[PDB]
Amino acid sequence: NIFANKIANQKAYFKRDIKTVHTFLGRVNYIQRASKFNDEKRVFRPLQIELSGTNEIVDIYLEATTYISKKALDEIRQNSYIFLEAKWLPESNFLNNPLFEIQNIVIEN
Amino acid sequence: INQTKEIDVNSKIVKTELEYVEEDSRLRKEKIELIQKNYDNLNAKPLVG
Amino acid sequence: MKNLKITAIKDNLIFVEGEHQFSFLEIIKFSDKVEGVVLKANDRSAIVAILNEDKDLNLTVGSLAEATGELYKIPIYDNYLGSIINVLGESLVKQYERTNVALDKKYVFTEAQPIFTRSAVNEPLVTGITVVDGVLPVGRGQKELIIGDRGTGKTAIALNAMLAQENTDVINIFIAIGKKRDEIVEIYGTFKKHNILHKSIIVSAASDDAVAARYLAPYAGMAIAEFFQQIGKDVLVVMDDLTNHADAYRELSLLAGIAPAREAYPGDIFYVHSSLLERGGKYGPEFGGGSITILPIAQTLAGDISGYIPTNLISITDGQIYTSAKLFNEGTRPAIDVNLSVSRLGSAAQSKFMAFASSGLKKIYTEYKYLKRLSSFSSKISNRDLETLQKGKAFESLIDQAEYEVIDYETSAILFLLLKKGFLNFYTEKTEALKVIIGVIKVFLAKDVLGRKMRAILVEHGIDSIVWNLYLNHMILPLLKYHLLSELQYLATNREFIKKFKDIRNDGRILLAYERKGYERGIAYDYK
Amino acid sequence: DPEFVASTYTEEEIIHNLLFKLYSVEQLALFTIDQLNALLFARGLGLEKNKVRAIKSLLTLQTSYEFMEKSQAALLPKVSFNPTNPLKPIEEKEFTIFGEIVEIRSQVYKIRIDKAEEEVLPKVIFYADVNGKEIQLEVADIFDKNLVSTFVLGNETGLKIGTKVKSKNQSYAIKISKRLLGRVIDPIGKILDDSIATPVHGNMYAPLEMQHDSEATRYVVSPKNAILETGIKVIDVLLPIPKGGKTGLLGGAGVGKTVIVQELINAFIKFHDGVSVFAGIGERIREGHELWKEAEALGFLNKTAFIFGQMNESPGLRFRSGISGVKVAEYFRNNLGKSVLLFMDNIFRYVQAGSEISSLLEKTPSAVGYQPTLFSEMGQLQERINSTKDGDITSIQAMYIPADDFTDPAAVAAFAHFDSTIILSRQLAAEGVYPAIDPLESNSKMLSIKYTSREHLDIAKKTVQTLEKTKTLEDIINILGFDALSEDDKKVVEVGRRLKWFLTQPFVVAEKFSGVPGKFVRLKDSLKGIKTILDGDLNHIPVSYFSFVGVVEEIIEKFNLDAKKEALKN
Ligand SMILES: Nc1ncnc2c1ncn2[C@@H]1O[C@H](COP(=O)(O)OP(=O)(O)OP(=O)(O)O)[C@@H](O)[C@H]1O
Ligand SMILES: Nc1ncnc2c1ncn2[C@@H]1O[C@H](COP(=O)(O)OP(=O)(O)O)[C@@H](O)[C@H]1O
Ligand SMILES: [Mg+2]
Ligand SMILES: [Mg+2]
Repeated sequence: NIFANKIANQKAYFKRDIKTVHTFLGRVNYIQRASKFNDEKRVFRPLQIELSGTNEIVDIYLEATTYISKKALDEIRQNSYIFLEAKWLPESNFLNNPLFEIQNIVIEN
Repeated sequence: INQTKEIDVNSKIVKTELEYVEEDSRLRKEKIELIQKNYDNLNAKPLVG
Repeated sequence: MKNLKITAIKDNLIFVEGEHQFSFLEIIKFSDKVEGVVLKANDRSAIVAILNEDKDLNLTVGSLAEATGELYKIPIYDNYLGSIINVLGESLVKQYERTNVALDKKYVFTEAQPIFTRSAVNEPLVTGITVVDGVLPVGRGQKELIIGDRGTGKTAIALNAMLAQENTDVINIFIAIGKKRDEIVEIYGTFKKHNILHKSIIVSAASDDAVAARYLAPYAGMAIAEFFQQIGKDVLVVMDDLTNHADAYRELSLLAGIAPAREAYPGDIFYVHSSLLERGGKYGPEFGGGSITILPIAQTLAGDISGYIPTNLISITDGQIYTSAKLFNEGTRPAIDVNLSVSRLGSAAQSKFMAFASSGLKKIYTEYKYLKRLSSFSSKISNRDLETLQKGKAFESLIDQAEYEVIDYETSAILFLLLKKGFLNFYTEKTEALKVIIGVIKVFLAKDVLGRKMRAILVEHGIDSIVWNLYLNHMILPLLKYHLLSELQYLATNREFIKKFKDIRNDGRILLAYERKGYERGIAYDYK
Repeated sequence: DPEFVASTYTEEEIIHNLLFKLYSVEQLALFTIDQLNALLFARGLGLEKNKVRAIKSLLTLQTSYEFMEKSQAALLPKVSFNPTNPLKPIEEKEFTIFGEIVEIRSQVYKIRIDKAEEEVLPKVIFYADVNGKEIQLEVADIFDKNLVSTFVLGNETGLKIGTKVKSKNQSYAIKISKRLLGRVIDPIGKILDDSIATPVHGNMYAPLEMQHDSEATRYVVSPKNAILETGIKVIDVLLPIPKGGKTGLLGGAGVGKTVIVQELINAFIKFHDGVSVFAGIGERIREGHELWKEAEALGFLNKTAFIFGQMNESPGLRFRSGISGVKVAEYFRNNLGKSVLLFMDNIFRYVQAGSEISSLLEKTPSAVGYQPTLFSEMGQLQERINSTKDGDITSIQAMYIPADDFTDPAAVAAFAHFDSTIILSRQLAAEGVYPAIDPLESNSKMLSIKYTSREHLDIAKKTVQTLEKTKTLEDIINILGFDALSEDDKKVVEVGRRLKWFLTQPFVVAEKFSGVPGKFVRLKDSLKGIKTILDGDLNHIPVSYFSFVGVVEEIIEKFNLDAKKEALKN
């Protein structure tokens, strides 16, 4: 099985609170390093996702604030396949691409 | 009236900082791709052909 | 059924009358929720101290009570993990759900296990603090006291030690004695944020709780720790703090008619704490095979170590970490005084690699302090003056550490060896340099396919000088050199940096491609 | 629908809502100095002696999101705060326990119960009627079924053997409502501001009952996350006050704590638009009368609820003042959803009253003769101040340290709860420096990166470092002379002197002593002024110009004016 070894590498993170989320499901074509902007307290990660079923390229940004959120964000590499649920953040009004916060995510590498 | 109005600092800081983060990341990714292609072009020729 | 009647309610104690075979600390039930413990009793009556309080239950003279005929035993439930409980087991804040099936019931005054059930303390306990892990080691089964003034960072040090067990399979128990509920909720939030909530319990007795609850909270915590130890688990217990426990015991004894002794404390205040702290240690395979590590906290007044309770507690534990107010005012965090701090276990509590790495650093630190306080004239002895003024300052820069920052044991050892080999001479008080080095080493030893094996070798076996030199020269130094030259501009012209890193292999071509692939800033071979 | 939206508002509500009216800059330019000053005083920003600066201050206050939110809500139909978990009043009972006094002493009386419909509970109140006057006795110890011991809440004159007493088997209760604002009472609810004793209209609540369904409810709290703005340069820059925490005011006698307390009351009521509760414990009669009169004069009396346990009252009555104040604050937060700033003075007297009550009831004294339940009682008082979904309860408590002995058990008990300590110095006051707050000794837990910016932390750290270094160098200056310093040391000393004198500020309440009008300085203005001073920009100005000003520009303007006058004089 090609996907047999991918099961042992699953990493799942979730929140027990339920908000309105944007669901992304696909491969990570390109992911950059992390930037610290709000007084070196947050983490900014630009993501390029090739979705599933349409194979279109979308660009998003991810924000991390806690230690566990940064740990979950650090698991995303190139060619990683993700089922990510992201809460929209109101800072996208000053951004070219939307800024999101990880609510639930499942990561396989 | 003229002397009263002045440039705000909160919204300016937020917007400026966000645009700086986006420009910095775009510039870094361009420089990374050019640097790597330079490394590839430095060690990419057959010895004998 | 009820067999006792309340006769008097004074001094916050209840005077039950009835004919029964009372025993010390026997649970007496006044309702299905409220119960107390017997302190003193005779052939016709007893004096009881309540542990609970109920709004709908109005205890009064003539009320009925049942003497259950059983000693005070704390029950163990599965949902203790990731929860705040009180001394009777009720879950004040919970993350999971209970099953109403008691896994065990532990007597609170369980006598300490005898000498033949013990073992030597030889396995490190990671506290996440470089100075503590390298100069003041803590072994699994040790009793280390954190003693100091108010607002100096004792609770921060204990929480840091309790955060470093995120991936070590060591249970955490935090007993709060007369603490504020705001701070306890904040600690719960920090536990959840730092991924150790599923591994930790918090026993709480607030400052306005019943005096019996505040007195018996540490014993209930120790009973839970003993339950966990009996199935071969390493338990790390923090008591915050034992001065409040001494005050609670004094209040309970004074209100019960016991005569005051030195400093108004009862006459047996030393026994109360010794029989409590002697329940920790390392036990043999036939008697559980686990360990219990205790980190009691004590507060001094303006540096007065010679206080009654602080000197009682120093003469019980295996060393002390003393937090200085002068260093805290000067801005040093964590403000730990190395001169007044001891660890009687010593290198016996360190791994072989850490013992090799941190050998003879306290002497160099004391020499540096002696020179700094007595420089006197500008006349200089030799280059050894610069040697000391360099290595001591490098060590001092290594001392500083952010709050809630966990620095791994092997990362600390590697930093010590780099310092001792002169690979930090270029430092000129640029915190980002050490931050970069620490992050690179941490990621390399945690995620790299070959770095993970290197870390396992460092943890298990004791390597010699030649193998360590090969390890440093052929993997660690190229990675450090590349990741330093790409972030610090002044390192290009730093004469010491070239003098030390000239012959190191350049690895920019591969680390570039690793960065462009989204890899972390320490992977050098691949992800395991 | 103006008629409909105004139909949901009482006339007093409209009067209050006239404050949150937006004024355009075109209109604002047309006001005079007198109208601008009236607007500033109404909005709590303090007097201003310049036109454009006053317009800028008014615009900055108006452009704030909270002010705009209030102004936008003021033109809408009234929305009522729905109280979740309100305070329930006491239940209606009858006098069910009857008895009489059988033993007398100083402050302690024994009661033997004859006709009881139910067994007596701890802490219940027995009422006695002597010469038409009502005396309350709180129960302490129940010796057996029909014999209890009690201590007086008030005055013990008129009690004797055989005085009949009756009880409802309930603890002491007081009448609480919104009408408590503007009135002065004692812990048990006796009127203290007029001889005819006009009653307070409200419901009877028991301050000793917390009304919690379970203990777990006491752990549903929100840890402090916000900083209260006071308008005082030193407090804002160096010692941020938590919102929902506790700040201690420490010092000897005459350092100036009460003036700070009055200033904070005024600033919270006017600028922050809230409700203030004052709880005096062991309050001197002269000081209480003076503070009441100045509260009436300065205009913050109608939004303050005063509780006074006087110095001459029995220790049992003095002990209950803090509990009554806490109960009033809990009512004003839970029932009305208003943030409350509770003031306590003096905590040392609360501890002393507790010790007195413990000693009177024949209990074994603890160390230094204090009560065995010292820390327990301090926790009981301080644990009901917190921050919940309904609002914030901020506490600012003044303490007296005897002989500057910070290791006294009362002080050690108090520091266990303080979230920010402000320590006053008698030497600094004697130098004429006011508010005479010691910046080096005091510290706040809210001066971190979790709550403040990088700029604020950097400015605070640099200020403290400069002040400590100049304090060190002043001794060298005094001994060896100002010439012995190096070139950098002279600049450091001058910057430190100007920094120290810039931290002084005139208060709007302290106009009685020096006659100087007060000022209100925002956090940004103080930060900018300190940043200007730290760079050495104003190093060409004599130090005497930096004393008792509001903002950095006032010194520059005064120096320029003096230089112009000097140039014209010759
Ligand atoms: N490494 C650190 N870096 C920065 N701040 C720190 C560090 N460690 C502790 N602090 C801060 O120091 C203060 C005191 O810490 P802490 O509450 O742990 O001390 P304590 O000795 O337990 O005090 P208390 O007398 O209040 O019980 C807190 O504001 C905390 O955030
Ligand atoms: N900001 C101030 N400006 C001028 N005088 C002050 C100020 N603060 C306090 N004082 C002085 O303090 C005296 C009253 O002391 P008080 O405020 O009762 O101090 P405490 O309550 O700490 O004993 C007054 O005579 C007054 O002159
Ligand atoms: Mg603490
Ligand atoms: Mg005063």
